[PDB]
Amino acid sequence: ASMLEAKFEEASLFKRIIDGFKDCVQLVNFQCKEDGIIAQAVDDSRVLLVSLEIGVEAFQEYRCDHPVTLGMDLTSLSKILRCGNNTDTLTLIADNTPDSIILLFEDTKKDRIAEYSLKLMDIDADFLKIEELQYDSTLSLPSSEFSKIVRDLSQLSDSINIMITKETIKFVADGDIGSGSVIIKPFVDMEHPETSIKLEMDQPVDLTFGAKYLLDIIKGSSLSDRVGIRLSSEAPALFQFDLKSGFLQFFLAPKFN
Amino acid sequence: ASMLEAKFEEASLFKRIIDGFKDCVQLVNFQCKEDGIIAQAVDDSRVLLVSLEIGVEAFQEYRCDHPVTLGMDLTSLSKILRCGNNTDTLTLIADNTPDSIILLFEDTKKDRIAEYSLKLMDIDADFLKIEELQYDSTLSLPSSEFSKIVRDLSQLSDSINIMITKETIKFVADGDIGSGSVIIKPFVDMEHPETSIKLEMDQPVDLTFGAKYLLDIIKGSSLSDRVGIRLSSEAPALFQFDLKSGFLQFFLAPKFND
Amino acid sequence: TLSLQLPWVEKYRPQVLSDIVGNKETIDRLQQIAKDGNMPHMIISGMPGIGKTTSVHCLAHELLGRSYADGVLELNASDDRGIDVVRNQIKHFAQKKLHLPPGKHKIVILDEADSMTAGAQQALRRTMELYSNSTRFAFACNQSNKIIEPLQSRCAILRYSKLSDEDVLKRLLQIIKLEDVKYTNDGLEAIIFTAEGDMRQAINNLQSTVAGHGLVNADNVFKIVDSPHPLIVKKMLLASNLEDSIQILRTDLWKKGYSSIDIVTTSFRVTKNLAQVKESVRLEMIKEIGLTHMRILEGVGTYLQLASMLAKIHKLNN
Amino acid sequence: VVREEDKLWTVKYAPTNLQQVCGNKGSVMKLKNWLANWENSKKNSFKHAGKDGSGVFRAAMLYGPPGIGKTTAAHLVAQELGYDILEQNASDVRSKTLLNAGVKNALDNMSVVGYFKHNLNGKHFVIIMDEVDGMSGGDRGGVGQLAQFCRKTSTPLILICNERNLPKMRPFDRVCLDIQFRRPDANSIKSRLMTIAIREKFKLDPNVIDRLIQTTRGDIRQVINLLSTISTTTKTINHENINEISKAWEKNIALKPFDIAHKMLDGQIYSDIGSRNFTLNDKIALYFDDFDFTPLMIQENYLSTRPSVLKPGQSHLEAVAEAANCISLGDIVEKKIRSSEQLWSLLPLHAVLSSVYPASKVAGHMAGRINFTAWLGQNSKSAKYYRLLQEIHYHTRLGTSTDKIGLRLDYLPTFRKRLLDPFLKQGADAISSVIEVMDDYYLTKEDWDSIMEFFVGPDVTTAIIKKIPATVKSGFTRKYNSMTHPVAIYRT
Amino acid sequence: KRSKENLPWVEKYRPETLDEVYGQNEVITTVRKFVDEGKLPHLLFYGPPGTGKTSTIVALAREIYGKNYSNMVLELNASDDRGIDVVRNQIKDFASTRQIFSKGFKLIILDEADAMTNAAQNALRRVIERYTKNTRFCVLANYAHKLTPALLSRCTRFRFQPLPQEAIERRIANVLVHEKLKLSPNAEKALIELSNGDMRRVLNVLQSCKATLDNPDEDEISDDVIYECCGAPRPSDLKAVLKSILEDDWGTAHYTLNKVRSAKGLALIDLIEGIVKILEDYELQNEETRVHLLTKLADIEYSISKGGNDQIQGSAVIGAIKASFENET
DNA sequence: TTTTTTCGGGGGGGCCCCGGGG
DNA sequence: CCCCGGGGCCCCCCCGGC
Ligand SMILES: Nc1ncnc2c1ncn2[C@@H]1O[C@H](COP(=O)(O)OP(=O)(O)OP(O)(O)=S)[C@@H](O)[C@H]1O
Ligand SMILES: Nc1ncnc2c1ncn2[C@@H]1O[C@H](COP(=O)(O)OP(=O)(O)OP(O)(O)=S)[C@@H](O)[C@H]1O
Ligand SMILES: Nc1ncnc2c1ncn2[C@@H]1O[C@H](COP(=O)(O)OP(=O)(O)OP(O)(O)=S)[C@@H](O)[C@H]1O
Ligand SMILES: [Mg+2]
Ligand SMILES: [Mg+2]
Ligand SMILES: [Mg+2]
Repeated sequence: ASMLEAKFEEASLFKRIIDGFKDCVQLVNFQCKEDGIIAQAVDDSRVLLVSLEIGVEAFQEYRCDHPVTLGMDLTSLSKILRCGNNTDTLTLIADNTPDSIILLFEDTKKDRIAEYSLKLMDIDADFLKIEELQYDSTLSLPSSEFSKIVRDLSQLSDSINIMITKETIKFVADGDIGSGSVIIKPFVDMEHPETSIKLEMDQPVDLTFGAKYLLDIIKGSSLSDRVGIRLSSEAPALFQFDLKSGFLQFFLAPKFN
Repeated sequence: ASMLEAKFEEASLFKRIIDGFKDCVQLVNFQCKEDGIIAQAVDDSRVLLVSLEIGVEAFQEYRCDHPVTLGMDLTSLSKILRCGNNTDTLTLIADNTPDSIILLFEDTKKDRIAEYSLKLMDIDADFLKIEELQYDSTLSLPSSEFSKIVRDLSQLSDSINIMITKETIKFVADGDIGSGSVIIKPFVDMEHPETSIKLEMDQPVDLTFGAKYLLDIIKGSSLSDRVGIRLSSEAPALFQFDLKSGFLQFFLAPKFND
Repeated sequence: TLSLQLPWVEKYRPQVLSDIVGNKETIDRLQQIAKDGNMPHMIISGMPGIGKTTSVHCLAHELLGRSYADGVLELNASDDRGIDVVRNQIKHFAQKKLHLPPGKHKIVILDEADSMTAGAQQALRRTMELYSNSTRFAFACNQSNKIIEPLQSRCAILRYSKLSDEDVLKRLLQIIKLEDVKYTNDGLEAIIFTAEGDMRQAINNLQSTVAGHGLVNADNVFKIVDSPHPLIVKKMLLASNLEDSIQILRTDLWKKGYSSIDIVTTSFRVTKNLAQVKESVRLEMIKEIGLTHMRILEGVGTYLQLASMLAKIHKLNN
Repeated sequence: VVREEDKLWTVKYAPTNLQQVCGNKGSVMKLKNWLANWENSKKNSFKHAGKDGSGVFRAAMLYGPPGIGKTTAAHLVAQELGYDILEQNASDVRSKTLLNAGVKNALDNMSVVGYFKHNLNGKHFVIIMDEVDGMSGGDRGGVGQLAQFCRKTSTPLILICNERNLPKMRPFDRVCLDIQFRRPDANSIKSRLMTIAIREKFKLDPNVIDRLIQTTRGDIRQVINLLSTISTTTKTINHENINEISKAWEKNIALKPFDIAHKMLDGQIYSDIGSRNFTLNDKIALYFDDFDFTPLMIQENYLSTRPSVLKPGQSHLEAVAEAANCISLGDIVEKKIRSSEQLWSLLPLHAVLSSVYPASKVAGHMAGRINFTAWLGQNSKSAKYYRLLQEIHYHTRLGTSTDKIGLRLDYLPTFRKRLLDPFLKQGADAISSVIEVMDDYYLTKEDWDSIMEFFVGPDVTTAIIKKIPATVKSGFTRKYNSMTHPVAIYRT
Repeated sequence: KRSKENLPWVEKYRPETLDEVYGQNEVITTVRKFVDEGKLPHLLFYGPPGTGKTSTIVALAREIYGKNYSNMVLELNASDDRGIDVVRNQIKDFASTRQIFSKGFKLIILDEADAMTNAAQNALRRVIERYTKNTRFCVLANYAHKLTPALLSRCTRFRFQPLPQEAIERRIANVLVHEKLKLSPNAEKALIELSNGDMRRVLNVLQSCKATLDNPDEDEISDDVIYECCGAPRPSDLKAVLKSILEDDWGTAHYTLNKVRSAKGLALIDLIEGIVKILEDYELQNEETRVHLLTKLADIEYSISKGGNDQIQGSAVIGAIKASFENET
């Protein structure tokens, strides 16, 4: 327990973060640097990419000397995490050339300590450098409204087309039960600023995505409170959900023209 | 209806007793005396032994002229016992040289009477005294905590190792995805005495048990609030749940280590 | 007495590749692989009691060592090996990260692989190709035709051959020296003859003879162990006079407790492998034996039917 | 990090460029031409044809024997022309439910990895469905779903399999381009084997490659594994040791129905010299290669050979008669085997009675081609006609006193004269009489057709019915439909 | 289940200890020595019906253990499902787990293993081999062709021969002493002859004979009682039938056969079997005679097994015998 | 150069619904 | 009071010798 010693202030945070993107990807690469933890994972469909950053601020006590890449299977990680207690201290331990990681569930009210070990998987997947992209349109709206709209449109069509233009956001779902369109516009309310809808558009754009991927993306909306949608000409939409220290970003690729 | 007439406080009691070990053994043999009912059942694998010792004080009335042995099938007994309500009184009736046991359900408030007779099975049982070995270690812990520990460690692997040492209890489980360990120490409390871990140790011990049998030995946690585990080296391990009147004991044979 | 002692077949199981007798080329090659590394995917085929599982285990042990616990996944017929097992547990083991010495890899030992469904074998194809840099696969089978050709193309074939008399004699003498057994050369010859090249059977027969009567001689060896009944059937079917064949069937098979079904099946097999007799005569004898077998399978099994079968065979061979 | 010395020779000395693949050059070029012009076909909506007729098929179906370079060729073509590969293998669940929730949602989606990696097709998808034949599912395996994808895919879908001629893959009959990869010849593989020999420091004479290749049935992977294993202790591969190596590593593939029939009906394996090389055990095992089709093939192909194993004075007719007698005995044994008793222990005997013995009497040289069993289709036809006869019989049970056999043999000849002859002789005016007769026996129009389909010999009605004037038949049908008719069985 | 006096003689006289098993001296001595020194291997008792395999293994288990062997052994038979799931789970847990009651090794008795499927036998291989340190397997069989070669190679084979005459006489004497019965020497000889090495047949026939006697206290079981209760032919009857068939005309032979059969309702199959046994001793000068006799009599036996016309069958027997012996000139 | 019958066992996919948690 | 995990049947698909 020398190289990597990290301690969550609350164990529930790690469980929620993992559950946020548990159904999106199968295997993950947690690269623990000296500055925090960064993870990149591509689903089996090879169409949705997931980035995750956790900073030192969220961590009560973090000590990592050398950078270590840990390949993990999210199913086993979820199994071990479920074996812990929500009102508990979770500690991640990694040692020299870790073939496995140690998850330590430790509490102060009682003296019960549970030390689980998870075997790491040799993940052969190069880190896809996520070059900064200046998306044409930026839409930020409360997670509740995004979830409501997408869930309502889920029963309509398997593919949803999103068009962004002047103070206007259209979500159209044309499936086997008909065609349904939802139109939203920006608004600023001092009573509920957190629910305010903000749109920043330079050139209107239109892109069609898959309903299932959007549903799986929103499934993790409980972690954050708003959405950070960014849309460009031919680039995946950046569904960014910001957490305490760091973020969780989805890069849902678009449908063919 | 001469030898045995035993009416329970409520049918729910006998139901709960039966559900505690109906998924472990198939054929049971009760031996009803003037002191109560005692049953011993051995699993098909010959790895788990269930012993029930219901007491006389668990019945509104209990009459038994002579010691009478009844061999029965747990599936059929449970199926018949599921044919009653939770607000009725269940009485067991047995006659001379029993060929069947009669289960009578009565509801005075609704004036409801239901009859059910189950044919007994000729089992030449040799009920074996549970010789209380000088167990190397004994402990008592809340049943919910034991259930949580076993259910967590079952997923990791199919075996659970219990190590008893100087004020320390180690539940370890090594599997395929990874390994897990839970360490608990004797904790005494006075604000809520119901929950506490007590340990009386003479020699240190270490025993491995199958997860499948432990997962069924914990279904009796609904029958009590605390569980007592007695462990001895290369000897059967005792898991006891104390009922309102009697007790339910599971004897589990430790696995071979070669 | 309630404390048994380990049988010699287990107490004297070879723990090194140099202690395995027979198949000198294959054993030497496995030793060279163990000393060098780069173990290839292999399928070891042969008859029972020759040392396939022993060789596989010895190779894995000598190759890994302290990493044997975490670098070996042994699955056999006693363990579930369905499609789900292949697609989850084996895949996880192959993907699992383990730091091994420079020239060592993880090992998956699928013992008795001939009892695996075609679907599981098909699902076992790509896992061996996309994870060959970390894990290697060793199969041990009796029938090599039960493994699908795509998998056979992915592994090196090691067809172990029947053990000879010299190898069995060498191993038996070594065990005798290590146990100080009083023996006669005739006893060892009888043990080898009755073992039919199966080392397990030879060792078991020797242990039984020593533990029952002591001195290992022809008389004591044959008192417990009976001569192979296939040879008796061959002798009965190759007799000149019907009287001699009937006498062999009577005093050597019927009164020894051998069932009629066993006798007819053994006769069918022996006639199938009776190279001395011409193919046509063998086919007619097989027809008669099949008629007798069909008669017996319907409940009419008696010495009279076997005598009639022998008479018909003699008429065919006249 | 992986030291090359610890890598398998198959992956170490593996093809790296599409040209490095030996043999089957035409197949590789055909695949490259098909996949390169995929976008052009998309622009044409896959309606126009091409020079090689590859512009209409939307998917590729690479196939061939094992260990020839199918998956390697597919991956090399996908990587060379420029595409992103989404490969699915037998280790992944390819059921219908997973397919709908899996690859289906990616057939018409962009490549996130393709864009974030950096060619117009570099960001496009190439779905390779390897080991199609290995999918164990008849109703829940989603093979028809794979065919649907091939029909409705927005990206090049390449399917790879080892054996095309199987019923399971009948859905892919004509919805895909059938590219054939064959066993590579020794000429091309000699260069690779010599290169590996020079690299790995062991001797391999030029005369040994052809024999080694024949040992493995042209499986380059198997030959490389052979070389790697033999080089462990013996560094010399010369003519002095070819026999032992080839005998120890001889490949044993199960012959297929046609090959089994051809081998079994040969007079060289039954000779006093050939019987030693090919023993009775070999023939009995050959029977078990396909124990459901071998007896039928033997029974179908035992009358089309010139024998060479006839005894002095025996003629062909006597030999075929003896073979037929033993075939009948084997049929009786087969009836015994597949019964309530489940007597499978008799299977070896059946092999001798139905396949080996009858062939041994008419063995020789084929006087034609090995024809497939005709009994299966005849049995299907018999079942169809029997069901039709049963329906007709139970439609007329209320006006007749007989069984179905009696109806076929006795009543139908007279019913024809009362139902069809009036049309031939009278014409349209007879429509009323035929309608009446069909009404007296609760006979439907479909029943009329089925009855007319039963007659054989000089009573065949196909040409006679086809010759009837169209007006009479049209009036008959219209009058029947315009009239109300009774019902025999009132299915409630 | 009142007492042992209300049980069939086959079960009332089941050997309790290993000293009550007769006719298997070699196997009994070997297994007793193995139990003494503690060198019990994996055993395979192969033998015909009613030779003392199940009794021998039960006695061995009771000798190793006490009277609580029932809970300390895993005995599985054809009446219980023994599929691959059973082998994988129940047998594996029993072999890999310690004894609840005692602190000794464990015994698994797979009686009637010939009825097990090939998959279960294949799965049993490594289960047997791995837990050999604390577990031993015993397999009881009547037919060996149903056992996989691997299982046969993994077990030490002991063959239970058909019970010789001497052991049968000793056990008959024991039963007579216990039941207070008298058996004539010729009755004993007939009983052993009809036994065919099976003690169950002997016990059942002896019980039937005791039933036949008016007062079993003083009356003696003569051969007449044996033939009456078994309804079997009398040796004099078989000899007379053969003599009439071989030395008289067709009418005389037919009349003699019909009279002998109608005297006590003798079955044709029993007469054919007895005549075959008698002719076995005959020294024929021509092989063709014996060949024809055997083939035709086997055909007649097969025809009788399916019923048919009995008079035609008897006439066929007579004609076949006459035609076969016509070649002895 | 193509394509069938029956019990029993085993495997593998599909729901269904009780129980338990929130 | 409502949702999710995971035991239990139900249905179908394929083998069967040495
Ligand atoms: N070549 C051998 N040299 C020495 N002992 C052998 C040899 N072969 C078999 N034995 C002995 O017999 C015992 C069993 O050998 P096994 O390895 O189990 O044979 P096997 O070929 O694997 O059996 P099968 O084919 O799975 S039925 C070993 O523990 C050895 O004691
Ligand atoms: N034409 C070839 N030239 C050189 N090597 C080949 C060739 N074909 C196969 N190999 C070698 O065998 C190895 C595996 O070939 P694959 O393409 O994977 O087999 P395949 O043709 O797809 O047949 P299956 O369905 O996998 S059995 C390659 O990595 C090569 O090393
Ligand atoms: N050696 C024997 N000595 C005395 N009685 C015997 C002997 N063998 C068989 N019997 C008698 O026949 C009865 C049956 O004996 P068993 O050994 O149990 O039969 P079994 O050999 O198991 O039959 P199979 O082989 O399964 S058909 C015993 O109860 C005895 O009464
Ligand atoms: Mg083995
Ligand atoms: Mg391939
Ligand atoms: Mg028995």
